[PDB]
Amino acid sequence: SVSKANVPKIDVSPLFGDDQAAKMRVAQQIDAASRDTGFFYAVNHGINVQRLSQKTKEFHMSITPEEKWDLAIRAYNKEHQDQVRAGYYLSIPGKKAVESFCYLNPNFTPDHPRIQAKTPTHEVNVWPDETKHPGFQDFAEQYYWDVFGLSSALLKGYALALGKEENFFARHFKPDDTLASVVLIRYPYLDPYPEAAIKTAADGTKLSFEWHEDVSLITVLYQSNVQNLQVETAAGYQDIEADDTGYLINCGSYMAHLTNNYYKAPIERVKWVNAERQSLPFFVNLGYDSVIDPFDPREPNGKSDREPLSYGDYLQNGLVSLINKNGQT
Ligand SMILES: CC(C)[C@@H](NC(=O)[C@H](CS)NC(=O)CCC[C@H](N)C(=O)O)C(=O)O
Ligand SMILES: [Fe+3]
Repeated sequence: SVSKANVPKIDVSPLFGDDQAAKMRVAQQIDAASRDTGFFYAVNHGINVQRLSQKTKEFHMSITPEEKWDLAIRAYNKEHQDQVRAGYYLSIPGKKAVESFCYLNPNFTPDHPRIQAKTPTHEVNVWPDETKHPGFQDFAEQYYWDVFGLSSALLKGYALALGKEENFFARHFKPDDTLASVVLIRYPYLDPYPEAAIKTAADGTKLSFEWHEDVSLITVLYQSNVQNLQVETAAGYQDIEADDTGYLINCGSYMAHLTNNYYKAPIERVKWVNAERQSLPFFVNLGYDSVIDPFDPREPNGKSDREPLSYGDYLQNGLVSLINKNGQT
């Protein structure tokens, strides 16, 4: 038997406004979900997710094997040593079904001082030819800023939920330095579906991606309408319902660190489903040198002995460890 996770739908629209009491009522709902299963759906978010899905499908379904090699990250193309994060993540027919395209802050250009300094985790995005993919780069860059704006509002809700002023997290989430990423993931329908691309969990469930905590402050995720995600609870994994009209939100392990685990990073995994679908996360990452002072809302004085952790170090280590543990995607 597999039970179903409680995933409340939260109208986040007050977080864009100036009704402070309405924002507190949003924050209470975020607090409740964050202390329960860890997930909620953000509704009335203001983003056109139909267009996001349409433009993403047009890209996934028209890009050619030649273009994938040309955009491939270093794990698939030794010529591209500077591409550890941004670029194309190839499928391997017969072995690996998933493929994806990841891009970073569009403000990371050769002029940017973090690029000049060669700081880890900063890279200049790579893009297909405009004539072969008309409008794609423009769509993808505008989406980055659209979901950045939603994420900033959500971070105001999380700050208020934890008893802080609304800019406690958002003040570190800035267009000039954010390490946030978008990933456009295609999970294909395949007939036959190669068993080599299916993992078996300890509890017997067939999986496409194994258990993990997210490497993020929060994760802001759109998926098409195919149920696949599960969250771990003490009584076992529970199914998270799909909703292709909203964004599924959860905290990452940076949030758990800084709240002394008061808002835990939920453990999630991806069930194997033989269905064509999209998984489009935005990982809300701060700047390379961002440090939030840990606290513990459970204590009257909010005191935590946890050491402040620089976001860049957290991200570099977390992305490597996730590849080591759950495979190169
Ligand atoms: C569960 C979804 C969010 C999605 N999983 C994922 O995106 C998984 C687990 S959160 N995330 C990752 O592998 C980290 C990608 C980091 C990215 N290349 C970057 O440089 O910033 C999936 O559908 O598999
Ligand atoms: Fe995850």
